[PDB]
Amino acid sequence: ERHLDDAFFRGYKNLEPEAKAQLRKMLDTFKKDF
Amino acid sequence: ERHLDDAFFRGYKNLEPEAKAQLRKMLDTFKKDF
Repeated sequence: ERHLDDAFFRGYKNLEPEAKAQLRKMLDTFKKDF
Repeated sequence: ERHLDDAFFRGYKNLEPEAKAQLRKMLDTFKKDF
């Protein structure tokens, strides 16, 4: 769990800004699906 | 930049595990698109 999550965050921070923005948009889609 | 990213990580950690897995899959899709 924690190691998968911390590696994910490091990978996310290595993405181009436009790709990071798309991951943030996906997160919002999950949050707003209720 | 940093504040958007840190808030994103906190939001990601609050998702259900199955949703977190989908965000990790999206990250891999960006990484493998070269």
